[PDB]
Amino acid sequence: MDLATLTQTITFFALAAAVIIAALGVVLLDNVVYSAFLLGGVFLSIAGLYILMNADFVSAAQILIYVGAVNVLILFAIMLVNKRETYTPVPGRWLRQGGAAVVSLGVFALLTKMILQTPWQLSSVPPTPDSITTIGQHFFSDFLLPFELASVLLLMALIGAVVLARRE
Amino acid sequence: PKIETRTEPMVINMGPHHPSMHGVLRLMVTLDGEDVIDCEPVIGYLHRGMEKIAENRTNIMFIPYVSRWDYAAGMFNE
Amino acid sequence: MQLTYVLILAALLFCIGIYGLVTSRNAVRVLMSIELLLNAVNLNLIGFANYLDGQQIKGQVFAVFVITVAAAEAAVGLAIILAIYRNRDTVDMEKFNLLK
Amino acid sequence: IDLQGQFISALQSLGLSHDLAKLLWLPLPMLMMLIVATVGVLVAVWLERKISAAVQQRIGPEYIGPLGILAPLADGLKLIFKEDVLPANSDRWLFTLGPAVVVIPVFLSYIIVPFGQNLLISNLAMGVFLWIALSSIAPIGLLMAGYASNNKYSLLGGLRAAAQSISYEIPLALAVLAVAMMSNGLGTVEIVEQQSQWNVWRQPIGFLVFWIAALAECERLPFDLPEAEEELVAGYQTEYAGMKFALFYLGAYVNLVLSALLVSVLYFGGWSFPIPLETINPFLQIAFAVLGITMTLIKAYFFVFLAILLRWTVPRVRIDQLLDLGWKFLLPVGLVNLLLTAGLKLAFPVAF
Amino acid sequence: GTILPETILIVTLLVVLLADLIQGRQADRWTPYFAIVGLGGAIATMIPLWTQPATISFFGSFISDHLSLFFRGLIALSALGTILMSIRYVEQTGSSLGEFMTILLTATVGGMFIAGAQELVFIFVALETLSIASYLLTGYTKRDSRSNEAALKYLLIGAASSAIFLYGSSLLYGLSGGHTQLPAIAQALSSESLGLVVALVFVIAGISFKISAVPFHQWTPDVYEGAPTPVVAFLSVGSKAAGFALAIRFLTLAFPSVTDQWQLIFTVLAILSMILGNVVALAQTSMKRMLAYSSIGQAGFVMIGFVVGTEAGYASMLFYLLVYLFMNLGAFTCVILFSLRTGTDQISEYAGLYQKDPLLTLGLSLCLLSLGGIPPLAGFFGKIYLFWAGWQAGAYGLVLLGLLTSVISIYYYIRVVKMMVVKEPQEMSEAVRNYPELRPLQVGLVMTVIATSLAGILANPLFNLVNTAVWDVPQ
Amino acid sequence: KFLNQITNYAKEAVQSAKYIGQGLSVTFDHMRRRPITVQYPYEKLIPS
Amino acid sequence: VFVLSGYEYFLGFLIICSLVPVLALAASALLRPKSGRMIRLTTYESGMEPIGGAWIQFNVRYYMFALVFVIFDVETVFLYPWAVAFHQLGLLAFIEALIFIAILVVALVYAWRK
Repeated sequence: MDLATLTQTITFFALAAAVIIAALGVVLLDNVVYSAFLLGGVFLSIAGLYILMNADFVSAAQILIYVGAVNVLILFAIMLVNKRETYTPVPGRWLRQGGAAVVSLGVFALLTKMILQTPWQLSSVPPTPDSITTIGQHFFSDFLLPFELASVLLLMALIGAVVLARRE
Repeated sequence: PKIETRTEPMVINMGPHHPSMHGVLRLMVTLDGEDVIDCEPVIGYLHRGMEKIAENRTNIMFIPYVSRWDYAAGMFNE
Repeated sequence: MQLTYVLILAALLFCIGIYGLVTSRNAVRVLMSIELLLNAVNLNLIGFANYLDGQQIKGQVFAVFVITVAAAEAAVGLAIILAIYRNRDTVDMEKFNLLK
Repeated sequence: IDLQGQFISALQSLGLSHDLAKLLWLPLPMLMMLIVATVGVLVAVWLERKISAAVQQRIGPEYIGPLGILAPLADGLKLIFKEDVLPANSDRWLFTLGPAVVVIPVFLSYIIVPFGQNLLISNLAMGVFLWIALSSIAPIGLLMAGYASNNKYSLLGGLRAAAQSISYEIPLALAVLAVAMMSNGLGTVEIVEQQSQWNVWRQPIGFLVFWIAALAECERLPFDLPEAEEELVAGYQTEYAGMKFALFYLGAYVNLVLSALLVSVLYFGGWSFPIPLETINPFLQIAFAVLGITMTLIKAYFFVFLAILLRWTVPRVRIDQLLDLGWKFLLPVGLVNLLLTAGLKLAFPVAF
Repeated sequence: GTILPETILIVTLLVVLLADLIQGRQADRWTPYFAIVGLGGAIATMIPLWTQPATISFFGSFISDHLSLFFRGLIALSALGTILMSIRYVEQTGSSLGEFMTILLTATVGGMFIAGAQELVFIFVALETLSIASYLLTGYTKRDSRSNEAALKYLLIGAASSAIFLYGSSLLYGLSGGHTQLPAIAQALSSESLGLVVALVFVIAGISFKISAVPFHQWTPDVYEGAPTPVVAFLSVGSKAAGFALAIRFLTLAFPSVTDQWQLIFTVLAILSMILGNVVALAQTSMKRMLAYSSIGQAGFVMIGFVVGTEAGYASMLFYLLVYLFMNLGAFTCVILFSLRTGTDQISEYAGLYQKDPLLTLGLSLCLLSLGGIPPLAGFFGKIYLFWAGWQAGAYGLVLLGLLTSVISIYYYIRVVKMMVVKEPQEMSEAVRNYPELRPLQVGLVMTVIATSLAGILANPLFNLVNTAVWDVPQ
Repeated sequence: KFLNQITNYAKEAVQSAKYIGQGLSVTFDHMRRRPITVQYPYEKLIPS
Repeated sequence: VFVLSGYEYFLGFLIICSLVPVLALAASALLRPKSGRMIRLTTYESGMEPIGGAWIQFNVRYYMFALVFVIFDVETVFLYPWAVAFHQLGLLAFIEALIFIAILVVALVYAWRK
């Protein structure tokens, strides 16, 4: 019933279809390089979904870290370990899949049964655009311990990966 | 499309078609992780047969051949 | 565009990530699914932030910490996978069965 | 003169659904920026081609047109007209998609360069941070071009393209954090409206940081290792023949133009004949618009000139001499600059 | 604001940096000492803010009541003992020392944070510090294939379990409007629902990975075999204590103190854990694998401990966990001191040790016996106080079942003593024929054995401690 | 031990910048010297 | 609800910029020779044919830099709102952020000494 809310809807469903299709491509395709590039596609589509939900900083950060850094790291680690993917099948190759599928499917239905049953609190107020100054205030008012402590998390992760992949 | 990495020294070809001036020269080079163990230089791409041409050619007939050994300076050999 | 289908989409990524987490043959192909799960939770958080708690966004910060820790943990995971590739010289995850 | 207003009102006078009118003004600047981008590519190519001849007592193209004006026209039309070849074991999807991935975000980052106040597309509150984000997508396209080719010669030089591009984004980020201190945010209009009478005088160090990190985006002969013609022929490009090589070529030059315009808006300003302008009215607005556009292009041209002039002054560096700039000269110095600007804004909050 | 509850943590954090800097400059320094010094200084800083002031909150993101003091001091002592063990054990392998203690102290800081937290973000970040540090320490010796395999599998499993926990935390933020706190979360939703139960169960999945409960247990056996041994010695005690502190401070306080079905779920998990660990360790040959399944069973005893909340079950958990610290660290000191000298092998190679090294025999015998609930020894008092509490509330099947599984576990705890004592010189193994016969390890072993052999009768001073601690949890 | 390292660091930096600006000025000087190009088809060269 | 104002150009421009490659490249197949598929498909190894086997001799020389990049690139995302809010914050948040930066520098020195 409008043009400005219609573009949001069409863009949302397009991005969601892209996300689902590319994640299924990540998971089902036998070749893994295609899966890595489609994973990058998933990350871009999710970063485009966040912008509809009034989160721009985190969207740019997802585009800057996951696809920018982590996905490149995966594209290195994958050719580190490519040897023509010579894998012989197991007899139960279908069995496990089936189990996972039904299990996974149940969870979805279960989660869906929640998502449509519970009375969410829609809180009709226009959100705030300045979603970057506020995060700055929260890093030093409310959520300061995670800031100060993710510092040493990153230190420890560097110290770990540097001494677990070292060639000696 | 891909190349199937493995823990072995890599062999690469710096073939006749250099993007340079230093003749035409092969350097079948084997490396250990951006290193160099050794290389077989397969020269021979410019043998046209001087030392057997110089036996049906007298001095004045052969002297223009002579300036093609060092293409840069054709008087250290004349 | 509504909260409901955002939650459902995130749950579908969660389902798919579990499927890739159980179906995986390789060992680098598991962190990919894990990252999908983390993306799904971030998506839920951002939805809650837009609709439920807007004037003071509080889930976006939590998603920032999520993408932070997920990047670090993926780093460490690939470091471990680089090391197991040194000894066993493969990533066929069904060859890592040292128990009977 | 608020051309948006008159375009919508004159178009709203014969009807056409005022929301639809606001919808139909979108493509005009969105393609005008493509026009000036393509023109900047043509100009950059011709400029390098003639100045690299001036440096050498040479004369570039003069038989193409009058002065080589139609040289990149010939290049582009040819590369359209050339055959494309898909080698034996290379993938079909990734091969013809690598160059698109490395070229697209550089165009998409033209939604922030001002050229004049309210003479841009959609000032984003994020702005430069979105550029720092989108610039990190190029290594994916480069690795795609490397993997999607049976040419080990290519992949061996496409990984080192995702080694420098993944190395000169941190100081590139810190040098612009140092500007985000001063300017109340990240929008370009806010980075530059802070200059009303320049950040270079107060960022004497971050200038070098940003400007070395921008030249080293797989662009110029100070580094440009992934196209190291002498070390290993054209690296990742050597299997790309027709219009795909033109996409790579286009991408390099248009990214250079973007770097020049962005240094202009960050550190000098796309306005401001250096006197405190606006001290001296549609006929005056159309004059100061042209003046600001002109001065923007002056500074962008000077940076394009200096960038191409390092290409013929500065022999390259292997890969270790390169990556000992990042994490050893640009990153510590960027951190020092950030801390310095922070401390000075804490002590002397005036002037920032 | 109010960094006084934070001092201990940042104090330890300081030395983390220090133990890297001296390790980056010298490359061979005396870093094993004064890490003990700062941990002691931390445990000393705990007393001024134990009861002399009242409980306070940092910003609402961190509360430092007596319970948090208990768990923080406990994890600090675990790190101290693990250092004293690992000094000359990691040096025996061709690996560094600075990064090791850096990561160990980092895990310690994470677990000392998570015991006093009441906010979702900070819970997650501290949990991930401890988890990632454990993922590293599990694979720190990458010369062996099994170490790296265990680190990979533990990392992947823990990442998945953490993502499930993180989904549940997202829901718990969702439900009750905003609220990322914990006292305000179980404040705007106070009724049974489907989504609250889903969030509950996912958080149970996240916690059970930490406290080694079954069916969330499959990492413990393989990892405890493969991983470095002193890493395991810190891992069990500290990760469990962090997990149980998280369980209380989440389920009781932030989460809900209404939907008390989690009691039923912990009864199920404890039943299965007792029935599984103590039964399947009975069919083993390695020590570390046996200790893993033992740890599972002991977790089951604790889980019946705090499933009965009446201001004594929680206290019983706390005391039994304090006591299991000493007991398990002593056992690991003994197996370290055996695996160093000549043996480097499994159970059957302990035979005939009473003639060569009687001190180690005394140590490991007393520790293993205390784990099975033998009289005067601390584990016996811990188990009988668990049974007292869990029987007082009205759980009758759990008490009988845990008693019975202790009666089963004494068997595989006594197999080791049959080896070390009963087996005569005509039945030594090849490892003990050539047995020869470091200082910080010996003093730690003595400090541990005297504790587990004397801190059962000297119990009133540290029952008053725990009952003073547990006034705070709702019930 | 440490201050001397930073001074040598800055010295190397300054010397590098100077030796780059030297070639910069050289190339900027070559772009006034007249081209020695021989615009052959219209400016042919006379053989000996 | 959409409060970002400054988009509706990002979308269309993502569309047109995703449409220039596919269209300039589709305006090549309409006018170009076809395929020539026998020997023009071979792989350029400088005139000579490739040797065979064709491996790479993998190395960490390009992985470790991506690792530390992931670290220091996650770090920067914690600094943009700091710089942008430095007006509002003032003191006690500079003291509290130089801790973050100092521990980062310790990580940098660790990676530097190796």
